[PDB]
Amino acid sequence: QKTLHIYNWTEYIAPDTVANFEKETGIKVVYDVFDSNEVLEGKLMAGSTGFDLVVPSAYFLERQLTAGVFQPLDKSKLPEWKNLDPELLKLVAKHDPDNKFAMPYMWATTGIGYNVDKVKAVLGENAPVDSWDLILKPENLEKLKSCGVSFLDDPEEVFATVLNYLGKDPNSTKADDYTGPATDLLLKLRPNIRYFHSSQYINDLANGDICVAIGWAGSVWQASNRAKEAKNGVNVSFSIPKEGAMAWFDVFAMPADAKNKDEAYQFLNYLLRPDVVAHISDHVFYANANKAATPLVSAEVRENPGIYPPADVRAKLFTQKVQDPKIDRVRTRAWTKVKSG
Ligand SMILES: [Cl-]
Repeated sequence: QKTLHIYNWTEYIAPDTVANFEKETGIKVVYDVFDSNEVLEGKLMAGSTGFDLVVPSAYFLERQLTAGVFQPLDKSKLPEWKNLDPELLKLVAKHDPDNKFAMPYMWATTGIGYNVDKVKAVLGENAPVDSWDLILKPENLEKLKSCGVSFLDDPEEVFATVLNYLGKDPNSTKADDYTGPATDLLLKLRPNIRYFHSSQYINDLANGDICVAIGWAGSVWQASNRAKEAKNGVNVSFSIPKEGAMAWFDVFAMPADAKNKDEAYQFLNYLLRPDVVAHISDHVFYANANKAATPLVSAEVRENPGIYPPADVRAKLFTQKVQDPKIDRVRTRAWTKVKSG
């Protein structure tokens, strides 16, 4: 019997991807899901996970290439590797030099999801939906409070977004940037924020319970699609603001103790087939990292500049850099202070 154990995010594959793979290969796939990066990182560090393929962020990969948690990918077993977009390979390479350990899977940004009609009713037809001003100017958030404002419960992404908005290095290494101006702004915004949570805003956007949220692009586009299918009239959109936004990349990686490597390479090369990953993007509303696949993606998705942004927008995106542990503890303490009154 041939088997393959995969650990991926929830709602990060097409409903029939695994079934199609099993039919084509005769491999028994055990597909498990996690809903938070803390759960994944915890298992990876403990080792002996029993997984042949896992889906970490590229950022986490850099923090583990010296630890040897993953093994290098044999490109000779991945003949369709050439389909991957070289620009995205370069960005991932900043965490995984020479792309030795990770295969780029999907990527997106952290921007603003919003209810089109409610924002325009509160702030006017000319509401600054193309700017972080929509959600980071206190005067605007005070008006939007009643219709619901949510932020991610992710200090790393939120502080980097605030720092960039203030004109500072989004990956600032100065502790006082976090405890001072970044915290000062967040505390001015806090009384207008309904909650900090990294998933509840999907359904709340789709149902009309919140009007503006900091969120992951594909999660917001999923909310927009859920609202359409519900025929409730809720019109959700997403913005990569003009001041820039954090871009991030989820990748497939192979733990060093993977027990079914041959099956894992079959699955990776399966994902490299243009129609396979294009079909996933069609369902999850995330851009994949496969350049050959882009023309096969549904027009509604590939033509959406909030999913596949053009060159001018991509040049405004920043990626997360690793920090010294002191800065990590500073961000955690400051985040608790922001959230607690
Ligand atoms: Cl990343």
